[PDB]
Amino acid sequence: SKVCEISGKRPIVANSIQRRGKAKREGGVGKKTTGISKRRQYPNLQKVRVRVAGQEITFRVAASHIPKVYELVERAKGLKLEGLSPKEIKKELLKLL
Amino acid sequence: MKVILLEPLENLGDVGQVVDVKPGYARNYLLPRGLAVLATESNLKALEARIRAQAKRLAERKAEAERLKEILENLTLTIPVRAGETKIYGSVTAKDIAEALSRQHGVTIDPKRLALEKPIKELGEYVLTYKPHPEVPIQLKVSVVA
RNA sequence: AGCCGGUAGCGGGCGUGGAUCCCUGGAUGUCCGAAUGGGGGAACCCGGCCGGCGGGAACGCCGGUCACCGCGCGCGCGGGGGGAACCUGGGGAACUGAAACAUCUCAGUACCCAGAGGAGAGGAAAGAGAAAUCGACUCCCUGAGUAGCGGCGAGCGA
RNA sequence: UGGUUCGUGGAGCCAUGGGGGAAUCUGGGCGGACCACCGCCUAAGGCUAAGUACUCCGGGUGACCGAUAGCGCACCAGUAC
RNA sequence: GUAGGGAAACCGAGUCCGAACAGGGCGCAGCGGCCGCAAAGUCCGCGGCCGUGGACCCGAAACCGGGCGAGCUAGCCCUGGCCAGGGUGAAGCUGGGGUGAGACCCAGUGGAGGCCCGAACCGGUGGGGGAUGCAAACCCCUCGGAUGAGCUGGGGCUAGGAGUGAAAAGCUAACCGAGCCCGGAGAUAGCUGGUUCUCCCCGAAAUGACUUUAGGGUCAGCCUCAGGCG
RNA sequence: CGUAGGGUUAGGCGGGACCUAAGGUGAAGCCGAAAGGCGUAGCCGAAGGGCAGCCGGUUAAUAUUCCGGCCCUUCCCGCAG
RNA sequence: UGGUGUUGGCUCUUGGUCGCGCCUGCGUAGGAUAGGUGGGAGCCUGUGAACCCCCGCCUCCGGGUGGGGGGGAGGCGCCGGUGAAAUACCACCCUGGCGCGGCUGGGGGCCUAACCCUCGGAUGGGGGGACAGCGCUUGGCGGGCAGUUUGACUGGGGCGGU
RNA sequence: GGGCCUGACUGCGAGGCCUGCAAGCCGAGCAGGGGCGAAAGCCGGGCCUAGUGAACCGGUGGUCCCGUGUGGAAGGGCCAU
RNA sequence: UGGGAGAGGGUGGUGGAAUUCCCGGAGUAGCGGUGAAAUGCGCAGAUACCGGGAGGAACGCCGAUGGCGAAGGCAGCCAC
RNA sequence: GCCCGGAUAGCUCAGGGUAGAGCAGGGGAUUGAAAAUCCCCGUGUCCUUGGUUCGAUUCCGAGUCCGGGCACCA
Ligand SMILES: [Mg+2]
Ligand SMILES: [Mg+2]
Ligand SMILES: [Mg+2]
Ligand SMILES: [Mg+2]
Ligand SMILES: [Mg+2]
Ligand SMILES: [Mg+2]
Ligand SMILES: [Mg+2]
Ligand SMILES: [Mg+2]
Ligand SMILES: [Mg+2]
Ligand SMILES: [Mg+2]
Ligand SMILES: [Mg+2]
Ligand SMILES: [Mg+2]
Ligand SMILES: [Mg+2]
Ligand SMILES: [Mg+2]
Ligand SMILES: [Mg+2]
Ligand SMILES: [Mg+2]
Ligand SMILES: [Mg+2]
Ligand SMILES: [Mg+2]
Ligand SMILES: [Mg+2]
Ligand SMILES: [Mg+2]
Ligand SMILES: [Mg+2]
Ligand SMILES: [Mg+2]
Ligand SMILES: [Mg+2]
Ligand SMILES: [Mg+2]
Ligand SMILES: [Mg+2]
Ligand SMILES: [Mg+2]
Ligand SMILES: [Mg+2]
Ligand SMILES: [Mg+2]
Ligand SMILES: [Mg+2]
Ligand SMILES: [Mg+2]
Ligand SMILES: [Mg+2]
Ligand SMILES: [Mg+2]
Ligand SMILES: [Mg+2]
Ligand SMILES: [Mg+2]
Ligand SMILES: [Mg+2]
Ligand SMILES: [Mg+2]
Ligand SMILES: [Mg+2]
Ligand SMILES: [Mg+2]
Ligand SMILES: [Mg+2]
Ligand SMILES: [Mg+2]
Ligand SMILES: [Mg+2]
Ligand SMILES: [Mg+2]
Ligand SMILES: [Mg+2]
Ligand SMILES: [Mg+2]
Ligand SMILES: [Mg+2]
Ligand SMILES: [Mg+2]
Ligand SMILES: [Mg+2]
Ligand SMILES: [Mg+2]
Ligand SMILES: [Mg+2]
Ligand SMILES: [Mg+2]
Ligand SMILES: [Mg+2]
Ligand SMILES: [Mg+2]
Ligand SMILES: [Mg+2]
Ligand SMILES: [Mg+2]
Ligand SMILES: [Mg+2]
Ligand SMILES: [Mg+2]
Ligand SMILES: [Mg+2]
Ligand SMILES: [Mg+2]
Ligand SMILES: [Mg+2]
Ligand SMILES: [Mg+2]
Ligand SMILES: [Mg+2]
Ligand SMILES: [Mg+2]
Ligand SMILES: [Mg+2]
Ligand SMILES: [Mg+2]
Ligand SMILES: [Mg+2]
Ligand SMILES: [Mg+2]
Ligand SMILES: [Mg+2]
Ligand SMILES: [Mg+2]
Ligand SMILES: [Mg+2]
Ligand SMILES: [Mg+2]
Ligand SMILES: [Mg+2]
Ligand SMILES: [Mg+2]
Ligand SMILES: [Mg+2]
Ligand SMILES: [Mg+2]
Ligand SMILES: [Mg+2]
Ligand SMILES: [Mg+2]
Ligand SMILES: [Mg+2]
Ligand SMILES: [Mg+2]
Ligand SMILES: [Mg+2]
Ligand SMILES: [Mg+2]
Ligand SMILES: [Mg+2]
Ligand SMILES: [Mg+2]
Ligand SMILES: [Mg+2]
Ligand SMILES: [Mg+2]
Ligand SMILES: [Mg+2]
Ligand SMILES: [Mg+2]
Ligand SMILES: [Mg+2]
Ligand SMILES: [Mg+2]
Ligand SMILES: [Mg+2]
Ligand SMILES: [Mg+2]
Ligand SMILES: [Mg+2]
Ligand SMILES: [Mg+2]
Ligand SMILES: [Mg+2]
Ligand SMILES: [Mg+2]
Ligand SMILES: [Mg+2]
Ligand SMILES: [Mg+2]
Ligand SMILES: [Mg+2]
Ligand SMILES: [Mg+2]
Ligand SMILES: [Mg+2]
Ligand SMILES: [Mg+2]
Ligand SMILES: [Mg+2]
Ligand SMILES: [Mg+2]
Ligand SMILES: [Mg+2]
Ligand SMILES: [Mg+2]
Ligand SMILES: [Mg+2]
Ligand SMILES: [Mg+2]
Ligand SMILES: [Mg+2]
Ligand SMILES: [Mg+2]
Ligand SMILES: [Mg+2]
Ligand SMILES: [Mg+2]
Ligand SMILES: [Mg+2]
Ligand SMILES: [Mg+2]
Ligand SMILES: [Mg+2]
Ligand SMILES: [Mg+2]
Ligand SMILES: [Mg+2]
Ligand SMILES: [Mg+2]
Ligand SMILES: [Mg+2]
Ligand SMILES: [Mg+2]
Ligand SMILES: [Mg+2]
Ligand SMILES: [Mg+2]
Ligand SMILES: [Mg+2]
Ligand SMILES: [Mg+2]
Ligand SMILES: [Mg+2]
Ligand SMILES: [Mg+2]
Ligand SMILES: [Mg+2]
Ligand SMILES: [Mg+2]
Ligand SMILES: [Mg+2]
Ligand SMILES: [Mg+2]
Ligand SMILES: [Mg+2]
Ligand SMILES: [Mg+2]
Ligand SMILES: [Mg+2]
Ligand SMILES: [Mg+2]
Ligand SMILES: [Mg+2]
Ligand SMILES: [Mg+2]
Ligand SMILES: [Mg+2]
Ligand SMILES: [Mg+2]
Ligand SMILES: [Mg+2]
Ligand SMILES: [Mg+2]
Ligand SMILES: [Mg+2]
Ligand SMILES: [Mg+2]
Ligand SMILES: [Mg+2]
Ligand SMILES: [Mg+2]
Ligand SMILES: [Mg+2]
Ligand SMILES: [Mg+2]
Ligand SMILES: [Mg+2]
Ligand SMILES: [Mg+2]
Ligand SMILES: [Mg+2]
Ligand SMILES: [Mg+2]
Ligand SMILES: [Mg+2]
Ligand SMILES: [Mg+2]
Ligand SMILES: [Mg+2]
Ligand SMILES: [Mg+2]
Ligand SMILES: [Mg+2]
Ligand SMILES: [Mg+2]
Ligand SMILES: [Mg+2]
Ligand SMILES: [Mg+2]
Ligand SMILES: [Mg+2]
Ligand SMILES: [Mg+2]
Ligand SMILES: [Mg+2]
Ligand SMILES: [Mg+2]
Ligand SMILES: [Mg+2]
Ligand SMILES: [Mg+2]
Ligand SMILES: [Mg+2]
Ligand SMILES: [Mg+2]
Ligand SMILES: [Mg+2]
Ligand SMILES: [Mg+2]
Ligand SMILES: [Mg+2]
Ligand SMILES: [Mg+2]
Ligand SMILES: [Mg+2]
Ligand SMILES: [Mg+2]
Ligand SMILES: [Mg+2]
Ligand SMILES: [Mg+2]
Ligand SMILES: [Mg+2]
Ligand SMILES: [Mg+2]
Ligand SMILES: [Mg+2]
Ligand SMILES: [Mg+2]
Ligand SMILES: [Mg+2]
Ligand SMILES: [Mg+2]
Ligand SMILES: [Mg+2]
Ligand SMILES: [Mg+2]
Ligand SMILES: [Mg+2]
Ligand SMILES: [Mg+2]
Ligand SMILES: [Mg+2]
Ligand SMILES: [Mg+2]
Ligand SMILES: [Mg+2]
Ligand SMILES: [Mg+2]
Ligand SMILES: [Mg+2]
Ligand SMILES: [Mg+2]
Ligand SMILES: [Mg+2]
Ligand SMILES: [Mg+2]
Ligand SMILES: [Mg+2]
Ligand SMILES: [Mg+2]
Ligand SMILES: [Mg+2]
Ligand SMILES: [Mg+2]
Ligand SMILES: [Mg+2]
Ligand SMILES: [Mg+2]
Ligand SMILES: [Mg+2]
Ligand SMILES: [Mg+2]
Ligand SMILES: [Mg+2]
Ligand SMILES: [Mg+2]
Ligand SMILES: [Mg+2]
Ligand SMILES: [Mg+2]
Ligand SMILES: [Mg+2]
Ligand SMILES: [Mg+2]
Ligand SMILES: [Mg+2]
Ligand SMILES: [Mg+2]
Ligand SMILES: [Mg+2]
Ligand SMILES: [Mg+2]
Ligand SMILES: [Mg+2]
Ligand SMILES: [Mg+2]
Ligand SMILES: [Mg+2]
Ligand SMILES: [Mg+2]
Ligand SMILES: [Mg+2]
Ligand SMILES: [Mg+2]
Ligand SMILES: [Mg+2]
Ligand SMILES: [Mg+2]
Ligand SMILES: [Mg+2]
Ligand SMILES: [Mg+2]
Ligand SMILES: [Mg+2]
Ligand SMILES: [Mg+2]
Ligand SMILES: [Mg+2]
Ligand SMILES: [Mg+2]
Ligand SMILES: [Mg+2]
Ligand SMILES: [Mg+2]
Ligand SMILES: [Mg+2]
Ligand SMILES: [Mg+2]
Ligand SMILES: [Mg+2]
Ligand SMILES: [Mg+2]
Ligand SMILES: [Mg+2]
Ligand SMILES: [Mg+2]
Ligand SMILES: [Mg+2]
Ligand SMILES: [Mg+2]
Ligand SMILES: [Mg+2]
Ligand SMILES: [Mg+2]
Ligand SMILES: [Mg+2]
Ligand SMILES: [Mg+2]
Ligand SMILES: [Mg+2]
Ligand SMILES: [Mg+2]
Ligand SMILES: [Mg+2]
Ligand SMILES: [Mg+2]
Ligand SMILES: [Mg+2]
Ligand SMILES: [Mg+2]
Ligand SMILES: [Mg+2]
Ligand SMILES: [Mg+2]
Ligand SMILES: [Mg+2]
Ligand SMILES: [Mg+2]
Ligand SMILES: [Mg+2]
Ligand SMILES: [Mg+2]
Ligand SMILES: [Mg+2]
Ligand SMILES: [Mg+2]
Ligand SMILES: [Mg+2]
Ligand SMILES: [Mg+2]
Ligand SMILES: [Mg+2]
Ligand SMILES: [Mg+2]
Ligand SMILES: [Mg+2]
Repeated sequence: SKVCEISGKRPIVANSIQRRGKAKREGGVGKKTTGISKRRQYPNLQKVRVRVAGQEITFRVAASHIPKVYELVERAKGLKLEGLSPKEIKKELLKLL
Repeated sequence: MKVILLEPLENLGDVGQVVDVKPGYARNYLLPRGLAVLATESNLKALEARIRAQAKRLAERKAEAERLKEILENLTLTIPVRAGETKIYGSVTAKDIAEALSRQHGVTIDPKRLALEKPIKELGEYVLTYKPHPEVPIQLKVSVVA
């Protein structure tokens, strides 16, 4: 999953740490690491289809910023978006960010 | 998620009412069907702007009726008709009463807004209910003489 | 005061009316190349449009123009690619060391990619941290192999 | 999860992929868990010379080399092969 | 450097353990007549050795990163081409016989087949030769296939823990149980080799303990030098 | 082999100004930290399709190319139907 | 593979905890169905009692109880008999019930609109459907792959022994 | 064999044995508070020599030594195991 | 020529009883089986009961000491 | 170490107001026998202790012993 079009969130590299043993705070000798290896954390990307100026527009957006899409639909009402291509409607909508 | 209902709805609320719904219900049903709008602050006071504009246009009309109530219960419409002792030869109709009201006292009146089914055929003194807007019914004392 | 590059020779020329030569600006600048009319096995091939040339309509040649993307209300402006090291960002090993080895080390190094420029990053405190204190950031010395971190091992290190 | 000297540690701070999700100074973040007190600072917009790094290029200089040395190449070399 | 002792609070020529004024640990310190010299210590030079670096030089088999290769070879895709001549004689068909009708039998016709013999072409069975070759796989004789799961030209696709494989760990550009090139890189090598002028004095060890140690190390033993003692 | 001079002549032969095959590339569109990977059409791509020249002579050296003889194709313009 | 996000509508049946309501509680001794204690000589009844028809009921099968139709001066306590424990009323509670309300969590049926597939017709129709997919997180299986470890002495090494 | 007992002590320890290190061993005597004995005295386990495990990491009881601006706290140190 | 009886044969259809399995419901401590037992099945809900479904095989009564066929052999019902 | 539990007749399985049942055993009935079957009969500090209660299998606490289950291991 790529990139949130609203927030800019992209995949990040994170480590996966495998541990063993009883934590010191429970009276164990302590944790031991039996393996670190790289992995990726992805944004919770989802599709959002809205209809703006009689055209259908799809956003790829992280669940966190799903509300931010409809917020753009509101702010787009004061714009003269008729006749524009769906691709051009999106560009204008994203300009309000 | 708070929304502004744009129509009365099943066990939901009356039009203009601000209700809390699950976000999925708002995003994928109400909003795409114009049934409601998310209660953002922007169009949230646009609601009270209307609750203000209507409540100003209502109380106005409940005032422009009293400006006829007190101006009509403080007079009498006397109407002369050729009549034999009791019975009018012609009659006095709503339109007649209106025409006579604008005649003498200038007051203009919707005759269809006056409660009189059959045209009056008898001399005497009559009190006829006028309804220029409900909850402001006017009692017009009219006098058909000869 | 000599000159026509290395380069003498044949055969011919130029220079005190200032040549050759040196510096600056300009003109010309085939074809390929980001290569950008289209195609292509780079330096070849094939077109549209306006104008010209030939006897010229077919054919050919000459000049101009014609990619794509982004931004601004069809027209403009910009982008593309290159650069020894240096710089920032996105990714990122292993040999090796631990006299075996896995955490750890090597090292955020080598290297890949994107970007920038003569530098780049950083930068005007939601800072430091104990002084009733200081006062952006960067860079050098010192603080200090200190404080600490660490199969409290090898080592790492403000 | 990453960064930091900090390898889960009493683990704060700075950054953030996931979930939940405020307030506008009487608001908020920090002083190494946490609480009180006392202080420090004002996050979620951006720009900013100079001091710093490098050496394709120019010059200056060597208790630097002197043709098996010094650049791979003093010469028609990134050539011949 | 001028103060140390203590885990520390802390005390201080002391301090720590301790109930102790007990004991013990670790600490505490010039020559000759105020003047000279010498000395704490510290700074710079020089030399020996040690730590960190590739650290005396040369040498792996390997590991990792980024590229380059299917013009060899392996498989597949697209489009073309090639296989002299001879032999055997399936089905079917026709006719005859047969029967209630049939099955079926006979003859002719027919021309099937990972069929037969054999060139081209594709192979490589046995022997001989060759062995600083004509040749980093060749030559002679012999032998297998030769209408098929056949051979072959041209155009393409698939590759490095990956491809491809009628499977041999085969092949992937003349060495593949993990290609090649450049890079990390001077990897590491307790191993092997090598280590360059002269003279003078002294002169070992091959044992003990411990050691994932045993042909490697730490300490001791044994050699040497400087100062001291006598 | 060294030095020098000469030598390759096309509307019809082969390829291009024609077609498409695998495959490659690729408006639309899809996907991926970056680099890039896909992808219908379309475009590219041939030893496949398509398309008009045969015989003889000549040079030291080219010839279906030059010449000779006899044939043929497309494009442009015109006339006729 | 649990939780959660993307993820919504309507139903039905449930469980768990919280607060309130009304009870349920019968070994033997004895009026009878005696929770535990404490209080306490009065609770009551025209603010409908002693009897008849419906049951919610639970019954230990003897009974306890409520609201209804009955109903128009009556009740049961202290008194007591054997009790560890007196019976009325009140009150706080124990072990259980159900009734309501709360937070909830579980299942089951349906719906369509997210999401997915499909339809020469695409602001639509059909199918799947809040499942699947995908994000974050939990535990599990896991030579398919990866990095490695797999001791020394030894009349050669292994085996044996140590 | 019996009586009384807990020295199967606390705080130290001159001097030695052994020995590469690290360990292992013997130990008189002083102080505290005890046991036995009339006393001299003896007693810091066992006639003796095997019955064992460095460090790291953590547990527990005690101490109240450190406590990240301050008071606490988290977490360490020290003694014992 | 006109008649008759018949499980004579072959083909295609088709009906109800029973068994078994499957699903739903209702219900609980055993069911099964034998000379007697055991193995087996059952609280993961069997047996016994009701409703729904699937599938194969054989045709009760009529039926007889019967009928038909060369024999082997032929039995729900229907048509050819 | 911690959580969940047990202990009841020889064996085993159930359980505030009982000390139960089956299996093993004893006799009798039965057959030809082995049995099945039939009647009866036994065999307990209910682990110990302390308390709750009028009373203790029960309820609580503390030991013991054995079950379980869980984590850790320098
Ligand atoms: Mg993890
Ligand atoms: Mg602790
Ligand atoms: Mg760990
Ligand atoms: Mg650790
Ligand atoms: Mg991984
Ligand atoms: Mg998406
Ligand atoms: Mg959506
Ligand atoms: Mg929509
Ligand atoms: Mg979020
Ligand atoms: Mg959220
Ligand atoms: Mg009238
Ligand atoms: Mg000349
Ligand atoms: Mg001349
Ligand atoms: Mg002059
Ligand atoms: Mg002059
Ligand atoms: Mg001049
Ligand atoms: Mg110039
Ligand atoms: Mg071009
Ligand atoms: Mg091109
Ligand atoms: Mg022109
Ligand atoms: Mg001409
Ligand atoms: Mg012209
Ligand atoms: Mg022209
Ligand atoms: Mg042209
Ligand atoms: Mg042009
Ligand atoms: Mg580029
Ligand atoms: Mg650039
Ligand atoms: Mg960099
Ligand atoms: Mg970086
Ligand atoms: Mg980098
Ligand atoms: Mg990697
Ligand atoms: Mg690593
Ligand atoms: Mg490593
Ligand atoms: Mg390694
Ligand atoms: Mg190293
Ligand atoms: Mg190593
Ligand atoms: Mg090593
Ligand atoms: Mg190794
Ligand atoms: Mg390693
Ligand atoms: Mg590491
Ligand atoms: Mg290194
Ligand atoms: Mg590192
Ligand atoms: Mg570098
Ligand atoms: Mg500068
Ligand atoms: Mg700058
Ligand atoms: Mg500011
Ligand atoms: Mg500062
Ligand atoms: Mg200040
Ligand atoms: Mg300030
Ligand atoms: Mg300043
Ligand atoms: Mg210092
Ligand atoms: Mg560290
Ligand atoms: Mg380190
Ligand atoms: Mg570190
Ligand atoms: Mg580091
Ligand atoms: Mg730093
Ligand atoms: Mg760090
Ligand atoms: Mg960290
Ligand atoms: Mg870290
Ligand atoms: Mg930290
Ligand atoms: Mg934070
Ligand atoms: Mg976050
Ligand atoms: Mg404030
Ligand atoms: Mg606040
Ligand atoms: Mg903060
Ligand atoms: Mg914070
Ligand atoms: Mg804080
Ligand atoms: Mg601070
Ligand atoms: Mg501050
Ligand atoms: Mg600020
Ligand atoms: Mg900021
Ligand atoms: Mg700047
Ligand atoms: Mg300035
Ligand atoms: Mg600067
Ligand atoms: Mg220079
Ligand atoms: Mg120079
Ligand atoms: Mg010199
Ligand atoms: Mg020299
Ligand atoms: Mg030379
Ligand atoms: Mg040289
Ligand atoms: Mg020389
Ligand atoms: Mg030299
Ligand atoms: Mg150079
Ligand atoms: Mg040079
Ligand atoms: Mg050289
Ligand atoms: Mg050279
Ligand atoms: Mg050359
Ligand atoms: Mg100290
Ligand atoms: Mg003390
Ligand atoms: Mg002393
Ligand atoms: Mg002392
Ligand atoms: Mg000195
Ligand atoms: Mg030396
Ligand atoms: Mg040394
Ligand atoms: Mg080095
Ligand atoms: Mg060295
Ligand atoms: Mg390796
Ligand atoms: Mg390896
Ligand atoms: Mg590679
Ligand atoms: Mg390649
Ligand atoms: Mg090939
Ligand atoms: Mg090939
Ligand atoms: Mg090829
Ligand atoms: Mg072919
Ligand atoms: Mg053939
Ligand atoms: Mg033939
Ligand atoms: Mg043949
Ligand atoms: Mg033949
Ligand atoms: Mg024949
Ligand atoms: Mg023949
Ligand atoms: Mg035949
Ligand atoms: Mg035929
Ligand atoms: Mg025939
Ligand atoms: Mg015949
Ligand atoms: Mg035949
Ligand atoms: Mg044949
Ligand atoms: Mg054959
Ligand atoms: Mg053959
Ligand atoms: Mg033959
Ligand atoms: Mg043969
Ligand atoms: Mg061959
Ligand atoms: Mg072969
Ligand atoms: Mg051979
Ligand atoms: Mg032979
Ligand atoms: Mg041979
Ligand atoms: Mg050979
Ligand atoms: Mg041969
Ligand atoms: Mg031959
Ligand atoms: Mg031969
Ligand atoms: Mg042959
Ligand atoms: Mg042959
Ligand atoms: Mg043949
Ligand atoms: Mg043959
Ligand atoms: Mg064939
Ligand atoms: Mg074939
Ligand atoms: Mg072929
Ligand atoms: Mg081929
Ligand atoms: Mg070939
Ligand atoms: Mg392939
Ligand atoms: Mg490939
Ligand atoms: Mg490989
Ligand atoms: Mg590789
Ligand atoms: Mg493979
Ligand atoms: Mg093969
Ligand atoms: Mg090669
Ligand atoms: Mg090669
Ligand atoms: Mg090869
Ligand atoms: Mg091989
Ligand atoms: Mg390998
Ligand atoms: Mg490898
Ligand atoms: Mg290799
Ligand atoms: Mg090769
Ligand atoms: Mg090579
Ligand atoms: Mg490279
Ligand atoms: Mg490099
Ligand atoms: Mg290295
Ligand atoms: Mg090295
Ligand atoms: Mg090397
Ligand atoms: Mg190695
Ligand atoms: Mg070695
Ligand atoms: Mg050597
Ligand atoms: Mg040597
Ligand atoms: Mg000497
Ligand atoms: Mg001597
Ligand atoms: Mg020795
Ligand atoms: Mg020895
Ligand atoms: Mg060894
Ligand atoms: Mg050995
Ligand atoms: Mg060995
Ligand atoms: Mg040797
Ligand atoms: Mg060795
Ligand atoms: Mg030594
Ligand atoms: Mg000696
Ligand atoms: Mg000596
Ligand atoms: Mg010495
Ligand atoms: Mg001496
Ligand atoms: Mg002497
Ligand atoms: Mg020649
Ligand atoms: Mg020629
Ligand atoms: Mg011609
Ligand atoms: Mg043309
Ligand atoms: Mg073409
Ligand atoms: Mg084409
Ligand atoms: Mg595009
Ligand atoms: Mg890709
Ligand atoms: Mg592509
Ligand atoms: Mg394609
Ligand atoms: Mg074309
Ligand atoms: Mg192409
Ligand atoms: Mg083409
Ligand atoms: Mg062609
Ligand atoms: Mg052709
Ligand atoms: Mg042609
Ligand atoms: Mg012809
Ligand atoms: Mg000719
Ligand atoms: Mg010729
Ligand atoms: Mg000819
Ligand atoms: Mg001709
Ligand atoms: Mg999951
Ligand atoms: Mg969910
Ligand atoms: Mg449904
Ligand atoms: Mg549903
Ligand atoms: Mg729908
Ligand atoms: Mg539907
Ligand atoms: Mg659709
Ligand atoms: Mg639809
Ligand atoms: Mg639908
Ligand atoms: Mg889901
Ligand atoms: Mg979770
Ligand atoms: Mg997992
Ligand atoms: Mg495994
Ligand atoms: Mg392995
Ligand atoms: Mg494997
Ligand atoms: Mg697997
Ligand atoms: Mg493997
Ligand atoms: Mg090992
Ligand atoms: Mg060995
Ligand atoms: Mg040996
Ligand atoms: Mg041996
Ligand atoms: Mg021996
Ligand atoms: Mg021997
Ligand atoms: Mg031997
Ligand atoms: Mg052994
Ligand atoms: Mg004795
Ligand atoms: Mg005794
Ligand atoms: Mg005594
Ligand atoms: Mg004592
Ligand atoms: Mg001593
Ligand atoms: Mg010693
Ligand atoms: Mg040692
Ligand atoms: Mg000992
Ligand atoms: Mg004493
Ligand atoms: Mg005494
Ligand atoms: Mg005494
Ligand atoms: Mg005494
Ligand atoms: Mg003593
Ligand atoms: Mg004794
Ligand atoms: Mg360790
Ligand atoms: Mg410790
Ligand atoms: Mg403690
Ligand atoms: Mg303190
Ligand atoms: Mg603090
Ligand atoms: Mg503090
Ligand atoms: Mg306080
Ligand atoms: Mg304090
Ligand atoms: Mg503490
Ligand atoms: Mg502590
Ligand atoms: Mg502690
Ligand atoms: Mg007949
Ligand atoms: Mg059932
Ligand atoms: Mg059973
Ligand atoms: Mg059962
Ligand atoms: Mg059950
Ligand atoms: Mg079936
Ligand atoms: Mg018969």
